[PDB]
Amino acid sequence: NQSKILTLQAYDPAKVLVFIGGQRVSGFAADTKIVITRNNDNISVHAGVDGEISNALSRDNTGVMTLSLQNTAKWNGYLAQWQRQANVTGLIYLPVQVEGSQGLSLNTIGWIQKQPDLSYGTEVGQMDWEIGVLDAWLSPDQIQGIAAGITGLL
Amino acid sequence: EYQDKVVDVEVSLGTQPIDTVGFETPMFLAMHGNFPERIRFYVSTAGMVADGFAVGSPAYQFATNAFAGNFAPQRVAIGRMSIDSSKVDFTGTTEQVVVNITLNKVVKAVKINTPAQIATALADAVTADADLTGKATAVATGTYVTVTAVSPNVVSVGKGAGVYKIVNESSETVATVLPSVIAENHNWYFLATEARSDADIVAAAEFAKANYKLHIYNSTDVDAYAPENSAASVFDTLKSLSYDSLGTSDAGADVDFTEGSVIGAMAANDPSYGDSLHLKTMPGMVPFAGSDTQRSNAWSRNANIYRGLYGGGSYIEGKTSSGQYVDVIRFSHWVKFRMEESVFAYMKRRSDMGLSMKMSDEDLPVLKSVLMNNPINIGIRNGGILTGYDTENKVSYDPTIIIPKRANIPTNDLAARILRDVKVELVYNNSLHYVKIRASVVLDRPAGQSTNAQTPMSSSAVGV
Amino acid sequence: EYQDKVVDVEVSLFETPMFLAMHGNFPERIRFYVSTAGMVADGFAVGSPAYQFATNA
Amino acid sequence: DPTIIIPKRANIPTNDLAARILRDVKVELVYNNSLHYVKIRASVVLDRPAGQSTNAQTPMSSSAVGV
Repeated sequence: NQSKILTLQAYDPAKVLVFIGGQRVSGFAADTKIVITRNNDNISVHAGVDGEISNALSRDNTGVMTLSLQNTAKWNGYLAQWQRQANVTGLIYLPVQVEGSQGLSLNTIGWIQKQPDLSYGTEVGQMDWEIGVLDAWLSPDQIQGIAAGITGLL
Repeated sequence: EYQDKVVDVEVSLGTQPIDTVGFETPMFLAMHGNFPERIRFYVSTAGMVADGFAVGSPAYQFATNAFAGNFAPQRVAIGRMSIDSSKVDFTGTTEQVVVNITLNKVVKAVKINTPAQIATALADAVTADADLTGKATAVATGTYVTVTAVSPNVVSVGKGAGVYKIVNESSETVATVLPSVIAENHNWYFLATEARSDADIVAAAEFAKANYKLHIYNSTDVDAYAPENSAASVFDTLKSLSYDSLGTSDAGADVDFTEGSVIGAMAANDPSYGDSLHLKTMPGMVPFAGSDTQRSNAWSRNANIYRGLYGGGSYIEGKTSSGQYVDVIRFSHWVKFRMEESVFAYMKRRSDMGLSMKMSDEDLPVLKSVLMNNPINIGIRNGGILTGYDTENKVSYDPTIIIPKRANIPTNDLAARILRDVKVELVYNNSLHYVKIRASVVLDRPAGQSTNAQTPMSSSAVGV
Repeated sequence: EYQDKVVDVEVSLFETPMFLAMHGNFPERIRFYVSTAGMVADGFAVGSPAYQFATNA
Repeated sequence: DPTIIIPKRANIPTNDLAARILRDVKVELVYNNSLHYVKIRASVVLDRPAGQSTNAQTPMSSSAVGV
């Protein structure tokens, strides 16, 4: 057996596009751009004494989308001003979209949950904004779909 | 050029688009006069009917069957032969008979309500239509009605409702026509014929082997599953000649031309996977109704049969006339075509910049990489080509490539400027066709097993 | 010598002994074969002593 | 699920880059349906209804006999 290349193209971080309200975000941090995590488990399990197993689905799809930006980036001002604008007017929701380069994507509504701490030091600082998401289901954008009707059994 | 709206939307209700797939376009050699060209390409039955083809006509049936497969192509090639007349045979039994006939862009559906009486009534009804009489002709005889078009008019006749045959007669022979057809376009892979005489089928089979095409035919014959000693069918005829052609028996092969279903289950299947046809489902075909002995006879004659199992329909055994599996033939053709295409594409690009290839040891070896790209590697990735070490024979399956050196090339080839003796080797994989299981059941308490804990020895030591 | 195709593919799925057989399949007192396929083309009946010797060798 | 597709720059013919107009954007949708007509099947019993079958097995899906 010979080793196989898992993809034809190369994963390019610059190809990952983040659209918050219809504008592209720029000025990201060094290591990680964005992290998406679900708040709660998908399926719960109830185990009886005799061994009977029953499960119930979870309808809580809220999640948190970390966003790292350099403190010198101009987008810090946009989010800071929008925070107060929403606080005064009362409108906090805005569309959020993420395009993957060689992975999953995301397209839902979101809001600003917490403002990151600010620290000034010898080197350029970093700010990790937290953006909520109404639904944290990562959707594919590939040829997937012809095999989902094959894995099905039982 | 001028757009009156910055944004416009066309709301199509119900319909949906389909993606563009790569495939091999089939060719159906039909006899008619709807267009002058020897061969045309259609993308849907709508275009064929727009060209004067009558609904239910052979070409229409073939196209609608081909476009309904899971691997159906997106183009169909329709050949053209001369046409002398056509027949509507009512041999058999039948309550309402409807025959769709189109004459010179004029579409009509004659109607009628013992076969001879039905044929005579239909012939009389045809003459009742003044338009048909002026431009077309009809005559009754026995159980069939013969219709002929007046010379400057084109008539197309197709099935409506009821039980009957539609047979078209033509003076042109397939052997004479195919050499002209191939001249206009060689861009097709599958070969099919409307005429179902033994001579036409044999001629098509002989032509296909010479011109590297795949031949398909449905026989609708009853001797196809006669006892093994009865070597009198076309299937047995082809065996003696060692020809290759995917032939199968059926019941509607001369009312629907079910070659379309097979092509649609074969067109968009990439040979690189070695994906046999064993159990592929095909719409349109009808299950084989014979008993076990008939199936055994058909298998002995290499006549494939469509069988229904557990509620569905399934092809079986995908065998050809010569006995070799169709999968192997397709794989061999795929390798033969694509190795050549890859090498030619590299050579042309290398000579289009100047610096054309030269016969020397310092430039020849690049053919190894050129060939290891394209087929030899795609086949391994998709599983068609086998690799690894064999434990039984103690041999390896690794693909091999050998290139001769300049010192070994005879002087004559340096004048002819052609290289020879390049060698390649491959090992083909195999699908799974049949499985046999051995079960066991226990009723009482099973007997206690042996309590030996030693590691089982391999073989007896006693040997001299 | 015309070659209609730029690239074509087929996709096709030491000391020497001497055996003094008795036969009349060719006039020469000796001949050289590279396999039993060449022998049968000369009319050698399968299982004949010369064919057996060649196939064993 | 609704679907949206957008073509890439490499697939846009050169002519449209001069006309500066994009084409081939595709969207799909599935429309719901209201309820218009309903048909009911009632039944009435007069005497004592007959005793029902006392089978307690889980109803099997389909016959096993198939070749």
